[PDB]
Amino acid sequence: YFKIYSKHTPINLGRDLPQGFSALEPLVDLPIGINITRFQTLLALHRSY
Amino acid sequence: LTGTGVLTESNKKFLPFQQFGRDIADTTDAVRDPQTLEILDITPCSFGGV
Ligand SMILES: *[C@@H]1O[C@H](CO)[C@@H](O)[C@H](O)[C@H]1NC(C)=O
Repeated sequence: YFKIYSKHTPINLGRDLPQGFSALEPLVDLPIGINITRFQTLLALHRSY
Repeated sequence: LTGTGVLTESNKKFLPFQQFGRDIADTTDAVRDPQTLEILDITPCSFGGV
């Protein structure tokens, strides 16, 4: 189960990772047997910002 | 989840992902109806010494 505990927090970012407490609710718990041992994000947007 | 209790309406709010609902113990103080997705309020039947 690839759990994705996502909280799209509707708060401001006066500063990054601000203080306070924000619990994360799982959104998708993907059942898949896989060995992730790396990672990378994408900005593939054509008009990459 | 098999047990004995007094099923009743619950004012508790089970966040979407929240299936069952124990309390400060281990007792399923609440269940979400498989169907109708309703938050019940399972409570033990009124026993007591005589
Ligand atoms: C998954 O990949 C890593 C990196 O190659 C490897 O060390 C690991 O043994 C793999 N996991 C499994 C399923 O054996």
